[PDB]
Amino acid sequence: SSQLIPNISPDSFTVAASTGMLSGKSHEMLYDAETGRKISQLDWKIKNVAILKGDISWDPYSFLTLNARGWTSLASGSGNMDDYAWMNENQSEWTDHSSHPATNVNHANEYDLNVKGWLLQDENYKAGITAGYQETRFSWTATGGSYSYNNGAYTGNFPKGVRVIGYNQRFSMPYIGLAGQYRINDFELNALFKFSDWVRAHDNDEHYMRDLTFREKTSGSRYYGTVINAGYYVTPNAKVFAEFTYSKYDEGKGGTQTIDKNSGDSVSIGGDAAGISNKNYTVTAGLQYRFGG
Repeated sequence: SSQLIPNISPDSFTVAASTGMLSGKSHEMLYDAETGRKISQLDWKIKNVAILKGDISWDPYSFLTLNARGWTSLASGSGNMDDYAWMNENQSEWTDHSSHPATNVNHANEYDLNVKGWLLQDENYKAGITAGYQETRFSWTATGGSYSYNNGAYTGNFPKGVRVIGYNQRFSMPYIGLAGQYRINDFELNALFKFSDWVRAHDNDEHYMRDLTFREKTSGSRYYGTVINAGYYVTPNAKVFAEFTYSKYDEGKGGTQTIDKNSGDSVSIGGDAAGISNKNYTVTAGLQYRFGG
């Protein structure tokens, strides 16, 4: 018993990089605006895609840390997609449902510009607030799969590997939050709780078999998330850590634009005929190095 303490100083620059698993689930909604009734819902799962996060952290002052983090899809990954439509106004049970297990998660990425304000600090604890800006992007392509239309009056399979629906989402937002830190010998744990009432969501939908594109753009959606990690200082300058991330983007609502691909001609439809939501977690492991010159 006689351990190894982190070697931190003011004006430090820190760099950390981790890698692991990205998972989550998005929704693509179509409503009747007048009645708020759901005429469609697309469910784009995400199944362990391999990611790579990276952290960069100048703490100019001891009570102040600037931060630029982000992660990216390492390559096309494993997804899924299900497509429901409630076509009979007089029926709770949806009438249409296609399924596309062969859904590719083309790519995924996020960046996060964050500042941390420490209001209280001693040698093992820290508490403060954070403010920042995030943007997050997802891309899928559902291919093949099967379908039932008209409550199964036309069951069947799609052509293996043919582009069916393409879909991408973007969630941009300013955020604020509470931050805590706990050290002790060669251990450091970081918890963070984040929130926003000012999410801006966009999505794009190509139905290639209908030759139609769709534009959904949302403002004022709500969001909440957490970042927690635990690490050990293997040296005074190096911390091996594991890290969990969660992000919930609440359904924002707005209008839909429809472009007819083979005419160009476009048509816009009215408020809350569309929804855009998502749900994240990342499990990630790596190493942090602190320089501080």
